Amino acid sequence: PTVKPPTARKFIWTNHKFNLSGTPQQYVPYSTTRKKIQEWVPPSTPYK
Amino acid sequence: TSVKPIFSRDMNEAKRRVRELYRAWYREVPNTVHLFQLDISVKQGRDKVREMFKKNAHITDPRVVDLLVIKGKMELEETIKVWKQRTHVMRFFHETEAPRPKDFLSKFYVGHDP
Amino acid sequence: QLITVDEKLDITTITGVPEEHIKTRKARIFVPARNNMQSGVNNTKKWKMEFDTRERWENPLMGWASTADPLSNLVLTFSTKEDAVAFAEKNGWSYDVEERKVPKPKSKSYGANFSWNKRTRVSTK
Amino acid sequence: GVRTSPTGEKVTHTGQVYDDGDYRKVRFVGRQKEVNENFAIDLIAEQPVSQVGSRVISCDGGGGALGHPRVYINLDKETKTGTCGYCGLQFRQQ
Amino acid sequence: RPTVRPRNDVAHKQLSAFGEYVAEILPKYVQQVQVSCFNELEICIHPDGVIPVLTFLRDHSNAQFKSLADLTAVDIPTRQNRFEIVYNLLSLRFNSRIRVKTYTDELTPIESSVPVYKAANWYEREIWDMFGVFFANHPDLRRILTDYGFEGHPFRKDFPLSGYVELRYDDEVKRVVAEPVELAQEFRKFDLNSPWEAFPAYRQPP
Amino acid sequence: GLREIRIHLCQRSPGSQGVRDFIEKRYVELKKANPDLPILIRECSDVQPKLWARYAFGQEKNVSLNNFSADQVTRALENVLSSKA
Amino acid sequence: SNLIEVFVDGQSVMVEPGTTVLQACEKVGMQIPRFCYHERLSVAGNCRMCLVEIEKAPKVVAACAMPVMKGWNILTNSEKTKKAREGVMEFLLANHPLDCPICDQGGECDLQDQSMMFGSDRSRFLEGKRAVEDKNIGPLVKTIMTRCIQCTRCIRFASEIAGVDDLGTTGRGNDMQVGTYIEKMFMSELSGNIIDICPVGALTSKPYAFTARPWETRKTESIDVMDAVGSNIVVSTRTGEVMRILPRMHEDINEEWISDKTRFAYDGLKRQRLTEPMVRNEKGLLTHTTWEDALSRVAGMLQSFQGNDVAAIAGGLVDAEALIALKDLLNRVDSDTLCTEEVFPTAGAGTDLRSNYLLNTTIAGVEEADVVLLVGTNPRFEAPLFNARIRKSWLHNDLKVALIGSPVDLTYRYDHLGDSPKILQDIASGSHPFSQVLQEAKKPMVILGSSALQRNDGAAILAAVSNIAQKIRTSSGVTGDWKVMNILHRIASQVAALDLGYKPGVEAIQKNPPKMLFLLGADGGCITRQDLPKDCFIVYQGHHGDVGAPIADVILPGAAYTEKSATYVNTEGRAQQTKVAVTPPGLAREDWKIIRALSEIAGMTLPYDTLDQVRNRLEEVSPNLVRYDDVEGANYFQQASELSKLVNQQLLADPLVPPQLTIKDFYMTDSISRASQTMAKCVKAVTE
Ligand code: SF4
Ligand code: SF4
Ligand code: FES
Ligand SMILES: [K+]
Ligand SMILES: [Zn+2]
Repeated sequence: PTVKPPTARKFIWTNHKFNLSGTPQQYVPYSTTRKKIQEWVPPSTPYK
Repeated sequence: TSVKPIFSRDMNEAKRRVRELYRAWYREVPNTVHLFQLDISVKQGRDKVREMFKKNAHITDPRVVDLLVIKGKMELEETIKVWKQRTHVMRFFHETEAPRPKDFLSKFYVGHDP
Repeated sequence: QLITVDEKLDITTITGVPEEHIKTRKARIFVPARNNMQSGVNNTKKWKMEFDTRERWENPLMGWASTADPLSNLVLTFSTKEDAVAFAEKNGWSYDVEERKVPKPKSKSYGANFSWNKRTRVSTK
Repeated sequence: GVRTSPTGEKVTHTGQVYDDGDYRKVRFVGRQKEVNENFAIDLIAEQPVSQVGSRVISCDGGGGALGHPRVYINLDKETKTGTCGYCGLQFRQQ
Repeated sequence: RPTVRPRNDVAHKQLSAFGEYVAEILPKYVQQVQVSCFNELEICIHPDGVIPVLTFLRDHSNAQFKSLADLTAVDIPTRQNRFEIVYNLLSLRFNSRIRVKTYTDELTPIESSVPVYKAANWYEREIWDMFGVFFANHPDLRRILTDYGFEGHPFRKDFPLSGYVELRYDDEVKRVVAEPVELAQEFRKFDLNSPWEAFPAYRQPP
Repeated sequence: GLREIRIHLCQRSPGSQGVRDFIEKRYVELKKANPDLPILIRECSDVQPKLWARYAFGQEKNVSLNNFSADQVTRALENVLSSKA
Repeated sequence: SNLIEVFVDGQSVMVEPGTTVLQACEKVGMQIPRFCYHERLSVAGNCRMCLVEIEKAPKVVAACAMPVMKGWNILTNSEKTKKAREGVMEFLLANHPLDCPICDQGGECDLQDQSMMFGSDRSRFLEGKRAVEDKNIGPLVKTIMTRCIQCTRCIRFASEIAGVDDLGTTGRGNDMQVGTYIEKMFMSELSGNIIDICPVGALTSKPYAFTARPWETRKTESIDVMDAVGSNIVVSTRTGEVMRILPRMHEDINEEWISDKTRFAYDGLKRQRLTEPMVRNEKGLLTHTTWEDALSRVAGMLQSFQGNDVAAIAGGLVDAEALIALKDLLNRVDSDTLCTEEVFPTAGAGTDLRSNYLLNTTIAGVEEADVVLLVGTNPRFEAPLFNARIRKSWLHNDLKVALIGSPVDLTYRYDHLGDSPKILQDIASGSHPFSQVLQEAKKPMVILGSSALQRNDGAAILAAVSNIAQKIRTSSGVTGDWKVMNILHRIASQVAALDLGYKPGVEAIQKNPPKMLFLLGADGGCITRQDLPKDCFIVYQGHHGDVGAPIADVILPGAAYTEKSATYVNTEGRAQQTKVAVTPPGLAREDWKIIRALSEIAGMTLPYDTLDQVRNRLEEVSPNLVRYDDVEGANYFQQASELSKLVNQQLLADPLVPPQLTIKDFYMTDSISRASQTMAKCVKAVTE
């Protein structure tokens, strides 16, 4: 890279990270989608 | 309605092979409980053998009975020859399976299945 | 040498299926409807057998669709509805058969687009 | 475009966030919620609209065969810009 | 034509002639004879003919199919006899291959071909294991590929892909146990067939 | 006592012919006499004709009308209309 | 005798004269490729994909439009035919955009697939492509018109099926564009069908956009419940979520169309759902609870009441299995107050005779009628697929249609006789000239809208309309087996409830206000707490929190029509069943199972434990309810008309005015479509 440097992009990490497994920086998986079904919320005033 | 037989030509002939298989299984349980160091009693093992035989009591096709005996003898051979391990023998007893609900109300409370 | 066997063919005891997935299932025997998004009719030639849909739930970790139904993906293909019914009968599944729906023959006439006195005349081409 | 919910969890670019009563956020306790901070919707918006002289322009996303399939964008409407369906670049007929 | 597989008419003619030859000599058993467009000869026989037909092809001076390349089954549920038994044979003398096919259902035994080819021993065990076809007079018929005590015949078209049970280690009983299968992600069924016919040459009459 | 009458019959089977005669001749007069009683007539092809009576608290009886004549149908109707099972 | 012999690749086939070349190929199982041809639209002949060689003829013919001649041999696989297909496909793809990855049609595209099967495998087009600007035609149909191949299917469908002449072509040659020219929205109750018939991704569903690919969807064949037509549908699901609704072809019901409410209201199933049992807490507010606790509270009250103190109302979307289960449960406490929200006059025969409340002619029978008299109905919005059948007979059979009621736009021209109910007497008396049309007619059809029977004088209107149909049958002008009298229902659950012996309307409840009321998906607000004693115990069972739920003491979450296998009977009396596409959300349960579970806890166990057993029960009450897809005839119109004359009732002076006069009134009619955000967008679009 001192002779053929990589192409620069604004989104490329400026700071490389090594393997973070076993540390508080480890990746934890989760679902990235929002709730699919909306439940009906009952009214907040008595009226039976 | 004219088919090739497997071993038996009628139910009486087939029912003989069933009885011979039952005796073989009956006499093998004590050695199975000892060889595999099972924690079940000999009575439990025989009670399990009888239960396995009884759920097939409604069969009236000799060819189906012949295959059940054929498969039952393979299972016995696997056991007597210790091809099975302890896990395989105890799989008949479903020890880690919790009791599923049988009545309508219990099934209704837990899920949608019939 | 052959023998005589008059009992109805029944193999439920030698197929290895657990009891739950024999008695409590409902097989549907049908010819799939044409996908309305396409005009091709080649997926409507054969009879199919599928089973009743059971619960799918969200996996707590990733949100993937989990299932406990071993038959959820099973789909068999048959030449005729007799073959499908025969298969369902010997496996002990209760079933529903829906009669094949064939598009009824239409009367087409390009000339009607320009009728002298009928409503079939088209206002645009 | 990362913002934090009232409970402090970062919201993803897909809008995902565990709500206040969700037990599932226990998975981040002692660890972290991985969130990418380069929101593409924000980055594409910064790109200037490209002024062209023709009614129809083509976009392949740049880089020739390293971009996307080449598509042609009609620029007759004057109210809005033409937007590439693959890469989001915008065009306008001067 | 660079992209088209060339035809071989000489081999097609030779195989067709031998197919009629076999059909003339064992009419008692031969039901159908066909040669494919890529020149593979198939003999379809009544299941009673397994031993006579295989013996003839192994031993006859104009056949000498001394090697059993493969023996397998195919499950076709729409057929009354759902299992198609396929023997693939090789003749080193005449540098030729032939395929013999018969059929059976769930309850009809097929005669074991171990007397003709010792190679058939394990192939028949595999067919029994994976399809449940019983071979009569086998020296030792039992499962070969599946776990001990495994129920069912997985290669049948109606056996579910992931099966009915799955295994895990249970600490309470200190052993591996089997339990009904639950999948964190269900296998996703895809409907891929195009609604437009691809091959007119194989169109079935309506 | 009585809460609901139901009559099942086929539209064309000869076994339902008597029920068909009863409906076309006597049902209208029956309905006039029992103005506030549900008499659910339900035709279905190839079904054996039947007479269902429902009493208080969901008790039901069913009488077969197969091959009955219009008179027997009348008789069966009178038996149900005088019961309190 | 009439048939002529033609040959398809040498195979003889006998066809009626006028059969096209394409149709003759169908007869031997050969499907000619096509784009512009649709068998339910007028022939166009413009795409040229159907060109086929005729043996000994130098010129290929357009198979879709060319009538087959005697002795012709149609070569469907000849070199000339194949090269013709390759050439046409090459032209179709020359300007087509490289959009497949971003285009929703991908994977179920007739352009893709016929390119794969009949086109070349490469391009020799070296120029730049056409690009066309997009048209906004409303919130339902997205347009990406650069994909349009100018097949004119959408134009023909709009003009012929929908009866709306807003789509057309502007310009000429390669610049010819499909659209409305001006800025106009294509808002029709059948508009969404142009998505299906557009062979390419030029017209696509806005709600569905980008969410799924065809190969990954599971298809569940079901039935629509948004009206009483009983349209057959396919519910596409993926990984446990309903993705979209598609028509399913049924020649005798909806053909291959569905209404926009049937197509797009499914997104209401994801909103305002009831997922847990709820009971009122000490402060009078609904709070989540277990099934055990919720049913114990309901069972306690049920055991403490009898007879007229217990009543039930069934809503519009309720299935037959639940209807009989609730009827059985209330009968076991000697309660017979099983009511529906939709009224049907009980005067005379009432619900004793099916023919009194059925569309006896059937939907397909409209095509055989010669005069249709519509009374007090707007079938365009009450039964869109039924109105489409009327227009089809109007278009092809020259059917004469007359209306009594508000002069709504029906998409075809009709004779407006007026909105006064008094016209029925004039026609029956013979003074009115239109009565002479009915006498001359051989197969007249008289249709009374159920929405008209919701008036206070519904019994009088039903009697008056029946009197007309009885005069027609007394005049001997009709065949004999042809049925004249018809009732056009608008509620999916109505006919099954009448079949089971429910009381139509909530009049019985208003006479004897019960102490315990069951609301089974009853969201019409017919009975509110003002009409009930101060302490009335209200149990709501349903799938949506809408009108009934907020007033209830106990909420039992039920299943929607996509989440159960349930029996619905359409306006003709045809029983059909849905299938489970996805299971009910949360703790919701199948509706008949809830009632069966409640019966056990209340010490009154119902005698059925499975879907098959409760369907055996339905057969005992009304045998037709288990004859799926069958239309069982109903007789005894003469006996019904006699009882109809026994009691005299006066027509009110009010004009007949249907509940839905314009498209804005069509989109929201039930709890599912009221919760649908797509339906709200449609309402906003057509009003603003
Ligand atoms: S319409 Fe068909 S061919 Fe055209 S971009 Fe869409 S998927 Fe591809
Ligand atoms: S928009 Fe679709 S249906 Fe209409 S002309 Fe274009 S391709 Fe045909
Ligand atoms: S399908 Fe015949 S020209 Fe278009
Ligand atoms: K489309
Ligand atoms: Zn781009």
